[PDB]
Amino acid sequence: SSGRIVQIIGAVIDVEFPRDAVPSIYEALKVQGVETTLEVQQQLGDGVVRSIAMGSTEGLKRGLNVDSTGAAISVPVGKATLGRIMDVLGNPIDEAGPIGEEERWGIHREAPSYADQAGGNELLETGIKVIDLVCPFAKGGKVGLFGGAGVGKTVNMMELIRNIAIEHSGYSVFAGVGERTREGNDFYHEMKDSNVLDKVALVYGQMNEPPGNRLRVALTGLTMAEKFRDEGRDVLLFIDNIYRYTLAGTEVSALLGRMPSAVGYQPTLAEEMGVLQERITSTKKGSITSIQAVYVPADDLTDPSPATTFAHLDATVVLSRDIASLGIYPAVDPLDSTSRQLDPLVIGQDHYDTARGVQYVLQRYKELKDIIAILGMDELSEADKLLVARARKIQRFLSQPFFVAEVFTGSPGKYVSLKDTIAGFKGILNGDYDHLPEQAFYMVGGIEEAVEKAKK
Amino acid sequence: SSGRIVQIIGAVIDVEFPRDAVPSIYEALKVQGVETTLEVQQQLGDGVVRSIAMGSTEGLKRGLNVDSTGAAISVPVGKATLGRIMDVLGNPIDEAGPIGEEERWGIHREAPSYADQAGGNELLETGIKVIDLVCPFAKGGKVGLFGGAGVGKTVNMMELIRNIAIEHSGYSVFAGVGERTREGNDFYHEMKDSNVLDKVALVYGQMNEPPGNRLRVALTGLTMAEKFRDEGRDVLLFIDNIYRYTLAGTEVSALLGRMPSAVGYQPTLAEEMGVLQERITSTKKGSITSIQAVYVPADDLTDPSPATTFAHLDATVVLSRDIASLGIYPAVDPLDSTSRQLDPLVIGQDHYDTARGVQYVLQRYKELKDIIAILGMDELSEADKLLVARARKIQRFLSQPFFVAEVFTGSPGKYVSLKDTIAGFKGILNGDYDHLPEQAFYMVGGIEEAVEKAKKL
Amino acid sequence: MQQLNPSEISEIIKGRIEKLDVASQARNEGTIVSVSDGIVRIYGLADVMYGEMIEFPGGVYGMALNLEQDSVGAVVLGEYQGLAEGMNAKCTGRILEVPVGPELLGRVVDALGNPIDGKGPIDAKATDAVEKVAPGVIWRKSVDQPVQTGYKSVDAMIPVGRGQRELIIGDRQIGKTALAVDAIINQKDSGIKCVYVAIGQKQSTIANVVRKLEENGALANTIVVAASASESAALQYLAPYSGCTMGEYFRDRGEDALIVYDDLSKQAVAYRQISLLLRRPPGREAYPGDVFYLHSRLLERASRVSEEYVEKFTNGAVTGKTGSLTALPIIETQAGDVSAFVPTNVISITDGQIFLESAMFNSGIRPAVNAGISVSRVGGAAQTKIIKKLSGGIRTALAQYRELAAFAQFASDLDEATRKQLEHGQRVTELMKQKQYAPMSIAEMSLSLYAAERGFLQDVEIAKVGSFEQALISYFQREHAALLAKINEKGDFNDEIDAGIKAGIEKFKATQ
Amino acid sequence: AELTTLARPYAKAAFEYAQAHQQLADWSAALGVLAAVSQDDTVRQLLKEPQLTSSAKAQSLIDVCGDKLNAPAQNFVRTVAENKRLELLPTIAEMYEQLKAEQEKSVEVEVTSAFTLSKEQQDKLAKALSARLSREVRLHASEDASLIGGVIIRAGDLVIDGSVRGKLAKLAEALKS
Ligand SMILES: Nc1ncnc2c1ncn2[C@@H]1O[C@H](COP(=O)(O)OP(=O)(O)OP(=O)(O)O)[C@@H](O)[C@H]1O
Ligand SMILES: Nc1ncnc2c1ncn2[C@@H]1O[C@H](COP(=O)(O)OP(=O)(O)O)[C@@H](O)[C@H]1O
Ligand SMILES: Nc1ncnc2c1ncn2[C@@H]1O[C@H](COP(=O)(O)OP(=O)(O)O)[C@@H](O)[C@H]1O
Ligand SMILES: [Mg+2]
Ligand SMILES: [Mg+2]
Ligand SMILES: [Mg+2]
Repeated sequence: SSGRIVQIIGAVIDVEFPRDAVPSIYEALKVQGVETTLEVQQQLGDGVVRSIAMGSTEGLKRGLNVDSTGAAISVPVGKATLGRIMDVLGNPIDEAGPIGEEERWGIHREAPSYADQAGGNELLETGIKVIDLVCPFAKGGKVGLFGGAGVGKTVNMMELIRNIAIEHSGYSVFAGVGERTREGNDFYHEMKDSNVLDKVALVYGQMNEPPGNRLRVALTGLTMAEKFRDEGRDVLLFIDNIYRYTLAGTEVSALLGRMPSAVGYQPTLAEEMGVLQERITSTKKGSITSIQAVYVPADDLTDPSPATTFAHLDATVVLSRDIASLGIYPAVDPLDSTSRQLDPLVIGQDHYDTARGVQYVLQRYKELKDIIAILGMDELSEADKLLVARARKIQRFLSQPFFVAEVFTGSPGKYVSLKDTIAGFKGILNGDYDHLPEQAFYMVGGIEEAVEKAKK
Repeated sequence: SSGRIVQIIGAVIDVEFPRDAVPSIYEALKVQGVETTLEVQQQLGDGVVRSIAMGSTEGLKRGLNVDSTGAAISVPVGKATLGRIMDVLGNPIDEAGPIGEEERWGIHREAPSYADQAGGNELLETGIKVIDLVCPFAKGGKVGLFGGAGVGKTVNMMELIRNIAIEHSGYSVFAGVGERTREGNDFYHEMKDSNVLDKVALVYGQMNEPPGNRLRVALTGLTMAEKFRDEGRDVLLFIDNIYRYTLAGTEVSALLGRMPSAVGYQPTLAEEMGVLQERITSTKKGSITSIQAVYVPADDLTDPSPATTFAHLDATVVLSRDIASLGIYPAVDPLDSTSRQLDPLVIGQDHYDTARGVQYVLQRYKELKDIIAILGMDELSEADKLLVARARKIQRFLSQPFFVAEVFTGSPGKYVSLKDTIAGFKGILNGDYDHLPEQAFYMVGGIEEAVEKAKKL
Repeated sequence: MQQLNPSEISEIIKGRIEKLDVASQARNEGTIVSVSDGIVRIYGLADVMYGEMIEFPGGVYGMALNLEQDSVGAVVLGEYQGLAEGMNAKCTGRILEVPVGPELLGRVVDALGNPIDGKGPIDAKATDAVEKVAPGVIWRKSVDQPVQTGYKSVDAMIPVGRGQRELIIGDRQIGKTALAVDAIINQKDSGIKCVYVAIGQKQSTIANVVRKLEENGALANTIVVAASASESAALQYLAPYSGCTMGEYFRDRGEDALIVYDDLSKQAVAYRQISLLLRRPPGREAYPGDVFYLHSRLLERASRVSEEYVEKFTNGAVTGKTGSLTALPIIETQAGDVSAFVPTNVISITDGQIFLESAMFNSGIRPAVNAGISVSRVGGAAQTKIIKKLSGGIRTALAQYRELAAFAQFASDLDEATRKQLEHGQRVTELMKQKQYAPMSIAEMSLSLYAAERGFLQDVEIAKVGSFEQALISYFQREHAALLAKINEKGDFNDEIDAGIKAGIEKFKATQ
Repeated sequence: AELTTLARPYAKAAFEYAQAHQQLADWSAALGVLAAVSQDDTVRQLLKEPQLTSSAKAQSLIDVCGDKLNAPAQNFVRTVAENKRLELLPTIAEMYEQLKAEQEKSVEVEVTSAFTLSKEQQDKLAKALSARLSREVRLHASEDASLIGGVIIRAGDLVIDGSVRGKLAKLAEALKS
């Protein structure tokens, strides 16, 4: 039956129902006049539910009549979502008519079971040298791109979309969670101009929205990817800022009556992260390859939101403000980026030995920073001087010009295969290019382009 | 008349009584049909008391009848406690039958008066070189052994129990407060094998017990030591972790309705520390020599719990994380540990100039370490080179093999006298061993053993 | 003038208008007032105990943790979102129990003991209590039998015995799970059964760990207990106690067991969530005050008990045998901050710890053990005789070598005792490196400790030490098989074994 | 919290019992006698004494009120006193009266005027207010020398200002701006 609004504090609305007609947890509700959707979070007792609005609450008053829909928030799924832009409720926002779907799915469901999990270590080549070297990816795996403000996260994801699109022929789901509306318009017009829009489904809940939309939009994009996975396909899922789901759970947490945890976060932080992240996996029916950008607040990696995010991922790419302040892009810290595919029974002994030697030379270069800053390079020993020289050539050769960064520089982008990366870093570590200057190793694709840049 | 349980939240239980029969503060209460005791902490009004269980709360329900005993928690005292292991309530937790005591005492008591105080200055030799050099103990004095997790407080306490309490003609009380059950069993079989157990009373409350046990077990051990002191005897008392008394007082504190103080502690921290520490002291009737090891959280001496324990002790021995991490044990920091008996009128002039010379040379080398770490050894003057070499030999000679640590080193332990320690450190300070390498002074004992080890390198 | 308590709701008050008597509802029955975030607040249930199971409709079970004056706070052992206000709740009269037995070996279960591997039902003949009190001080026997992890640095420097608790602490992704899983894999011929408990992990990581157990032949000796990241925080809090009860079945019958808790920090996060949602008052980093007690009631259950306790437990069926349970908790720190609350509590509970550091992990020392900060409280008591005799003083000499190697970085000339110390420390540092999934027996490690500590490595330069070690072990496996088997019987050492290893290494250095 | 927030489920439980058992005027007289007894100073001094139990406070209130309480009203007094909510007893009664005004479809309207209004004028304003509010209205007339003419109607939060003091304030705001 119908209830009445008794309390409005921000995004959180308390609705009183009759006692034989109290709606369940995660049930959608509709205000009778304005058609605002509410989603039930808590049952407080006394007939009263506490809910979060999926929209603006200005103009709402106490005493408004609220209907219950009997089910959760259900979004369209299937073939009809491709090429289309939708919001959190599944309504189209691209001015292109209704979605002609054949079925709708609720956005809340459980994780797949332990017996339905799928193992696999088949390598996915990205064309980027530092990513293929020190933290390699797998098909059906999970990628985090950690980093602070303005260090590159979106540029790297756009390059990873462009290079992972080469050898992939299935579908893709892109979810914008709490990021820039201008970035959504640019990516849609780029895919529409180059005719790849009909393989990709777009869901957007951006920084301009009330926090219920930002709290629930990644569930909608994951529900569409779960329908594509349960049809037996291989699908790509891209999520720009998963940190922005979490921060939306900050913004409603004290309004839901919760005591705060450490540094003001919600006390249910790891459970909301686990209930979202355990649905992203590949199963035995089909596979999901996922790339997620992860924001780091105030450049602090020991902040609890990235520190809970770290164990949910197969591959972790950590970006650094210091490496980008040296001018090196894509700005990956090679001593902080790990993956479980860096293992000699997956990639072979040669690639693993080259990656361990690169990490050894960069770690011993990192240990000499204060003594190089105070007394200089001249009072090192001779093998230390040779290792600092090879370390600066390794640090310059880890940078790469990108195809999506052609607007920033004018230099053309490069695709480097894995074999050329292993051979070039092996040739730097063995001493084959000790006669080259270090600025010839900067912003080239192969080691042969460093050989041609040295004669200039 | 009896009350009824109205609330169980964790270790804290609220009981409602009739208004003419409210139990007093620190009255023991017996729950009917379950073997659990409650101690009254607060009177909340309207007949309700708030209490802490002295057992597990798994078998408790609301509505259970609770009787009042009319007194505090009373434990057995006398020489029937010798050779036995008891818990916080005084029940035997060995399997040797009942304690046949003739007197029971309540565990809550006033401190002795200002007119009752008596302080001597008799020296107590330990046989550990750094402790005999920089922190000399006093008979009927109080000793702290500060230190973090893993730096050697229990091994140092076992070496002091071996070198003091075995040849002691009087009685001893050991109080295990919130520590490991394995160490408690290990110590019981060590005193049983050495035929020493008949002079020592053991009182144990381990770290897996409810917070009420860990909150009062040190009061139980101190009550038996107070009976032995007020009989006119000279008593030893060893507490392996006095910090666990504090930490359990953390655990109940905000469930008792207290707002928290700084670094998450109880606001009654210094008063609960002073109520326990002011009863340990020696009086005009008898003497108590107490050795307490104090846990330091995360090696921070400016944490409020060790910083409140620092004023209560006569002799403070501070163990460093850095020195134990260089492989040097007993790992006493010789610049951070002082004693009230480090006086020229107590130990003599010669002992005092040897200890201050060692501390001056080590404080100088503490300022020269990063300079040798950046530029190297050759960039100093000649007196700096001689002082750095004499200081590294002083830092290796402070180490000692122990009898209780032979399971960790593999090498047998040494007992070194005070005069051997003063003569050896004076011989290193005067430059009488400037020709020996620094590795000759590591884990040897007397200065003659350093000379014998230098011929084997 | 306080706020409204959860029993101040008008059906309850109108109930009291209709009949004032408390016997309108039975003392073993109640009704749901409120559901929020896995917390169910219930009016009634007047005979409930702390930790008692509560039956809800639909097969859902819960556990009562707050017993207030007017209301009961309960946490749901499963999904909570199907529960509703006005449902009837029942006291079962029972505390939570799990299946125990040797039938759980080879199986992957959840925190309640239901199987999740799809391999059928578990035919366990026995159940036992999840929350239990650890055995007293008179019923224990001192730790004196070895547990071999297969690693040179652990079995030589920080040894683990039967009944000891050894922590594995360190930063993220530097090999904590690798050490614990390889210590499980090395028990496949030892007689010690194994329990691995995964708290807060993702499910694919759990299935990768179970396939890495199955590839190395160790899955049939191991119970796996899983409480993953999308499960309820109550099951994540109760999973180490349930796996501990499953390990303690073998301890109580005179047999030996080993258990890994792969994240106790995530169990502290789950208990912090349950304590904040029950509105218990917080402390440092918003953790509850009883959180040290949360670990200390767990890790004290790992113990070695005497023969008299085993004869009392089995009623004379098992005589003359001790039982043990060895624990390996694992704690994640945040950029080397050991001053946080939960790492300070867990270092303070265990019988020693193994510290792993990120810098030596990046510098190629792959087991990454900091020998200056790591320690064993049982020591040489937890070792065999040949390993105790050959490993005596290695750890403190390596700590003195890390002091001396940073002291003499820019020294122009040093004495002979200093040059000898630095050269010996460089070879022992290179000898302690070891690959993942390659265990070593007692005989191979004693060949390596004989070669380092008797000075057979002083002519071997540093980049050849690992090759020398593998070639010397291959030479004793071709030429002295009865000697390596005789060392591998018990770990014995006398003069004849000493002369045989000395002649074998002297002939290896002569001819190879 | 506010007094109405705490007093809401007691008044809702009493209204649902009195609507289910057809005892609306009995509970309205009982809660009026209970509110007026609990606001007298001697009873208020007795209800704040610390040595009395809640059962003795409920027994003293039941023995004072006597024949104005039936047995479920006495059960209601024991339920209020056991939850320590006796100071809420005026507010509970007020909220009960509001619930009964929504059940009988009536509204209590206060009308203030500059001069005395006759029965024809009150019946005229009551009929206009009954047409607007779709409820039976009950007017309560009062005098005010601050108004120079007209009436002011107050019905809950609804204020209709027909006085010339408000038109003078509108003219002052219109000419000041
Ligand atoms: N001895 C070793 N030799 C080589 N590689 C090793 C060794 N030990 C561990 N590794 C590698 O180190 C990486 C990290 O190890 P592991 O996953 O066990 O770390 P962890 O600290 O438990 O991580 P998490 O944060 O997932 O709990 C793995 O890829 C593993 O293969
Ligand atoms: N590969 C790159 N080459 C050149 N400039 C780059 C590159 N990546 C990032 N930048 C610079 O950094 C800015 C921020 O990048 P962006 O991906 O938007 O960061 P984030 O997502 O971390 O906020 C870019 O607009 C550009 O100026
Ligand atoms: N004197 C010593 N000689 C050798 N090893 C020692 C010595 N003292 C401590 N250790 C080592 O350090 C460990 C920790 O010592 P312990 O006394 O248990 O520390 P604490 O009581 O301060 O926590 C010992 O078990 C042993 O391995
Ligand atoms: Mg961005
Ligand atoms: Mg200790
Ligand atoms: Mg792990």
